[PDB]
Amino acid sequence: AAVKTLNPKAEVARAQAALAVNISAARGLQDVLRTNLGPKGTMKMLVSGAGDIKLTKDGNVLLHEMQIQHPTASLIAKVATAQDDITGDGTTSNVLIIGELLKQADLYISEGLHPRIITEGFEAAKEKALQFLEEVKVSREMDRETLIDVARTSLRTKVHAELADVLTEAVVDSILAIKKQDEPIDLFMIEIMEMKHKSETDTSLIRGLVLDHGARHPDMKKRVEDAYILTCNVSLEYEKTEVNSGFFYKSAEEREKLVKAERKFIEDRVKKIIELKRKVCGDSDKGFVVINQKGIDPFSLDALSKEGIVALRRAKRRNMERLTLACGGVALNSFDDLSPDCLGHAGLVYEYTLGEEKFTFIEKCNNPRSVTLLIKGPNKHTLTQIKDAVRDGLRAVKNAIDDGCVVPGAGAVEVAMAEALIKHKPSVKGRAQLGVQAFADALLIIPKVLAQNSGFDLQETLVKIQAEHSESGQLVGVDLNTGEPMVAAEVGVWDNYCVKKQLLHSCTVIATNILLVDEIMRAGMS
Amino acid sequence: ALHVPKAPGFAQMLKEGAKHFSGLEEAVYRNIQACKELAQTTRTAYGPNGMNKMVINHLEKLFVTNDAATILRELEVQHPAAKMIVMASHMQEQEVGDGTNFVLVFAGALLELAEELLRIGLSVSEVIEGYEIACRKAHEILPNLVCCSAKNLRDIDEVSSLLRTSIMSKQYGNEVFLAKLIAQACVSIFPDSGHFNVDNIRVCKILGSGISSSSVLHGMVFKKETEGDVTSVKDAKIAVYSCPFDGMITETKGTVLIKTAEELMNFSKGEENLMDAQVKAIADTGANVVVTGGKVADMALHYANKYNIMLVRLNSKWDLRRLCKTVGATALPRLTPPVLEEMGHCDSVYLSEVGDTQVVVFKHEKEDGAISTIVLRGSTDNLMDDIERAVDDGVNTFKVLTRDKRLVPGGGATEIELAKQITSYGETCPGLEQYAIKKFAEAFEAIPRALAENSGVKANEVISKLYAVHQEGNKNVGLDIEAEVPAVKDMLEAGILDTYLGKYWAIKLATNAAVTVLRVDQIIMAKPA
Amino acid sequence: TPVILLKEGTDSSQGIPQLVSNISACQVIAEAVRTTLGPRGMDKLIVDGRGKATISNDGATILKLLDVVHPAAKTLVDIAKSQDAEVGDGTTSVTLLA
Amino acid sequence: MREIVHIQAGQCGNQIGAKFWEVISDEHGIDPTGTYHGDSDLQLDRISVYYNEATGGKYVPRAILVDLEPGTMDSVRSGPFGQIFRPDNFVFNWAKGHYTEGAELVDSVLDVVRKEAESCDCLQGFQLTHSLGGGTGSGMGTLLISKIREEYPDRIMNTFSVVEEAEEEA
Ligand SMILES: Nc1ncnc2c1ncn2[C@@H]1O[C@H](COP(=O)(O)OP(=O)(O)O)[C@@H](O)[C@H]1O
Ligand SMILES: Nc1ncnc2c1ncn2[C@@H]1O[C@H](COP(=O)(O)OP(=O)(O)O)[C@@H](O)[C@H]1O
Ligand SMILES: [Mg+2]
Ligand SMILES: [Mg+2]
Ligand SMILES: [Mg+2]
Repeated sequence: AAVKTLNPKAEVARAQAALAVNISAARGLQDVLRTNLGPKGTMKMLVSGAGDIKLTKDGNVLLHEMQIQHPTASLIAKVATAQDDITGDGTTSNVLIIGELLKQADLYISEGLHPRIITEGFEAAKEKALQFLEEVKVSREMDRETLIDVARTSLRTKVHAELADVLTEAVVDSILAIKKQDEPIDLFMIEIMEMKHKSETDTSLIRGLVLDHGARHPDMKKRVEDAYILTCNVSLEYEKTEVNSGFFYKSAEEREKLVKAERKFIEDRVKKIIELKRKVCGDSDKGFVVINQKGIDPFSLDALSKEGIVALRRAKRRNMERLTLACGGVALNSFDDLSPDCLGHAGLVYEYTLGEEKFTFIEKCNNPRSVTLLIKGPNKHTLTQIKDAVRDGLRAVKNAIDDGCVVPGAGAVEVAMAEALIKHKPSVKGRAQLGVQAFADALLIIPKVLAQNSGFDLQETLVKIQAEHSESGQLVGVDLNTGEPMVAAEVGVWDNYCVKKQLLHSCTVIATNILLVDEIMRAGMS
Repeated sequence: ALHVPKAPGFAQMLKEGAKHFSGLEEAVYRNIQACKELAQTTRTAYGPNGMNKMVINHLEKLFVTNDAATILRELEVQHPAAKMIVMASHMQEQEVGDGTNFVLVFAGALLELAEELLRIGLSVSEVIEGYEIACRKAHEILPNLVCCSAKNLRDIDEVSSLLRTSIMSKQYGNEVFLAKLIAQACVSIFPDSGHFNVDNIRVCKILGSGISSSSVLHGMVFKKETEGDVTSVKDAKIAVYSCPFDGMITETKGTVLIKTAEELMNFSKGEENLMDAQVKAIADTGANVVVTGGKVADMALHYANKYNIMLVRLNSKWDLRRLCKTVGATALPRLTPPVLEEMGHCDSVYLSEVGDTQVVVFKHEKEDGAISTIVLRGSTDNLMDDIERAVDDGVNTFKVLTRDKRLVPGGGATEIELAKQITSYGETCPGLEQYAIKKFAEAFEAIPRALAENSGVKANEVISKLYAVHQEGNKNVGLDIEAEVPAVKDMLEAGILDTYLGKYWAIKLATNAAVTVLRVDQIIMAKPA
Repeated sequence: TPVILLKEGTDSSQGIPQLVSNISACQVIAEAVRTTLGPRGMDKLIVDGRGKATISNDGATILKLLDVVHPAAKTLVDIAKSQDAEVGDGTTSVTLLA
Repeated sequence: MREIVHIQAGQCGNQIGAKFWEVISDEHGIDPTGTYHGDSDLQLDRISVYYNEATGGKYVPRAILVDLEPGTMDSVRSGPFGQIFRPDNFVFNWAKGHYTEGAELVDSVLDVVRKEAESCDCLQGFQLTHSLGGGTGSGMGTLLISKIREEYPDRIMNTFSVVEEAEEEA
């Protein structure tokens, strides 16, 4: 080879070897990932080098935690990561369709064809499939029942039915509760918290906020029944001047005077807070809660506790916006313009203790625009799995709201596109008909895999499914408990339109780019 | 010869040192073996007749105990399935505090029984659904067996009789004495409100005489020494400070600057006079003893000795809070004479010696107080640690009794009744889940079987007699330990009871762990680092 | 066999043999201070790593100077220390009795 | 008082920090299991500047451990004095997409340091120990100093960085 004569330590794979390597890697990935698809898929256990345990079924986690050092695997993993971070679902189908496309392409390439013909066929088939998908979709009003169906369909594929029924209502309620009829949905306004006890069927939604820290002074009250809330990020610790400074005294009395005088700056702010509290909560009937993003000295803590104030220090930055949205106050960086209009209201504040950890609950807000999902369970891996499922469900519901349309599922759409493309292909001129046929056969992988996982015969089941949808123009999918054809829309199986669109685009682009590689070379520095 | 090169695909793309197991033969049947072996490891430490076990950890520290949680914590496990079982046991210990061996026995039995169903043909899903149905039925059945609920949690004899069993399961012979001690200690600090904090019972160990010389004290003891000349006070008014017992200085860097000689000659005299004034101002309020959390100065100690003030320095940042709770004082972050509300009151404060140990004692006559302490005397640190663990289990049992008042019979009666009723229910269910339900029912005999084996009798005769006597309608009959011939005894009359909540949580967690282990299909391990 | 339960290097021993072994080790521990009892008892000389010598007739001191690492044997050292701390005399008799 | 918290980054940085914590522990009365044997009060005067005392008398260091490898932290844990660190004070492929790599790692580090600074009363600074010329010290350390400064732009940040014929008239 030319490269070897210049760099004897280089590695190279030429025309046919490169294609063989790429096809082999893609098939190897899909052979492992094909067992995740559908609600009937099995669970994989992953153990790291540190000894941790992770039970999972999601495609992205499996891809990024399975031990592999292949370049094609790296490319496919990057594509799956982009899919995940944009849409939130469809990671496994990406790999399945890419692998099937490469296999079907190699099937015809092995008989002397050139990859460019299959590439043109792929492009034409993609255009036709997008045109068909644009018309197959169903536009609805996106009411609570439709959202419940979509969320249940998206969540049933990760956990069992008993927990999925619990999670669906919480996810839908949170999404609806943080929604206004404009200004597209902004996450980070739903907080995910996990507490390790009280088995997962106790996972709930709180119309308020939960903070993972509590009061630090022993004498502070543990429960407030009607609370004014102050939110701030001003510092109540001792502060040193920016320029270098030092005290020069002459006697012990002067030292005492200086010691007393070095605290007035913070004592002034504490006095301002105390005066506002006494102005607002005249009698001992209400309560006062302070949340600060910065530290609080023990002297300030004692001064506040002497008047019945519940103070929390060093909260996180996003809680500054969350508390404002929920309670309805103003986050302020100075006490120069303090007034009751800067306060918020909360109907209940209390505290819980879990051994070495402490939690604070703010509850009974009037009209909260921010809520919290409280995850519970007896295992760290259980909590992680539930967190991933909740992410999936929230993303699915948000995408369903953002789009005006939803699509029938369970392979009906794949069957319909295959049928349409088969009839379209005679119109094409040349040998691109082979590429169109390969694209259709690749699209027919999802119902096959679903039937295989459910435990039926792939060929017979697909033949029955295609036997229907041709004598009746209905959209027909696979029933996973009987193997018979069914109608997805009537049963209640739904899928996202944006997910399918993105999946088609990404799979076609990656397959086309992979098929055109001429050689693989490693000739740089080691 | 020739070689089998590799399989194309994942087998070639796998990293070096990684492991990939798949299928029933390579994953499930090995996980069941690991869990069964782990259960067999600790099976022999169950019941009153359980034998102690000696474990040395990686730091050459010696443990002697028969507590399942401690044994599992000190062992180091490399197998993930046993790791999940261990976490289930630890969660049970955190939630209740007793029943950490029942979980292991139940999970091992459930898995070893599901193995033969998988062998004869049933799939994993049908086993899982049967187990879940059986668990729900067991939780429904359980309340009807409740008998002899707790009546008064402020009666010493009733509390001792309720707490006897959970201590007798670890210290066979000393259970009466330990129950009396723990009952006194727990009843002392139980408020009017139901709130009972476990942390309010302190344990102090002094090397010396035998266990029978242990005692309970209404107050606090510290293994410290008095810093001053005064050693005893007969009616103590206590001041508590968090700052060091010294003249304070600026937070910013300071410097004494002098331009004449009079200032140089007067500085130290002024400082000494100021310190004397502060100390006398503190002493004028009537304080006898000053407790500080930080450094003391020589001049401050000199003046405190001059004015007859007892000075004690304790330093944990938590012992100070506990002492404040005990006496009724509030820690002061600045050195100022206290106000009456900030002033604590204790009857006796003194320094004593027990078995080559100098201690400082704050003692009350009040039978309630705020906290109490248990002083243990033993001839070996390991023995004292074991007695400490028994005391902890007794305290946890008292707290659980505070949470819920219901009791159920023990020594196998509840398990036999549950097994019989679950078998009767599973007889009438048509389908392929009846086998799983019957196996779940059969798994309950492992507890009486283990008790009989540890006792040293024939388990088959014990189980047959239990079934025969339960067929006549006697729901409170269980294994007899004292007899040398396998026999049965009425548990309600003998007072062998145990809490309802513990059984509930144990069954729930064991079933969840078993089904979670059964749900795994294939395993991917990275190389250890 | 493919994946083992505990870490490699773990040692376990159960049943009558290990109990008999513990009984045997306690005999050696008692033999260490046997001849230091009574008005006609001798004393022992112990040399440590640094060459410093200790001549003693006290049972607790001798047992402390011995570097015992047997888990069953350590109990006889513990009881001797307890007796010394509690009453201050009788450190050999308790070990011999045990 | 005057609490200081510590950050360890990289393999060599983690090793250096482990050595420093070991030696300071032997200097104080702290032992590997987290209890106290020291006989001099001067070993306990300023123990709170470096340690948090848990309920029960145990002490834990005020340290944070970070590396982009599942083997360095495990090696530290396996090595002596590695069990005294709190189990949740650990942060753990190299380059995914996301348009920015390490954004979740830096957020996890910020959350952990916030939780650690919550416990202390009047903290004053951060001691950062990392490689300087290394890739983790320049690129993968995606201006972590800048992120810390933005989070707390009032406290000190002390870093231990590894080191002619024409000469006529005018
Ligand atoms: N109850 C159901 N019956 C038939 N098909 C289903 C059902 N629930 C989900 N599916 C199908 O499973 C497919 C894959 O979903 P899933 O297995 O969660 O992985 P991903 O969503 O990442 O592709 C979806 O296309 C959906 O149509
Ligand atoms: N006197 C007794 N006679 C018969 N069984 C007893 C007696 N005391 C306790 N038990 C039984 O011992 C069983 C287990 O207790 P134990 O050995 O302490 O382990 P754990 O309580 O952690 O499961 C309980 O189910 C109880 O029924
Ligand atoms: Mg999905
Ligand atoms: Mg018990
Ligand atoms: Mg003598």
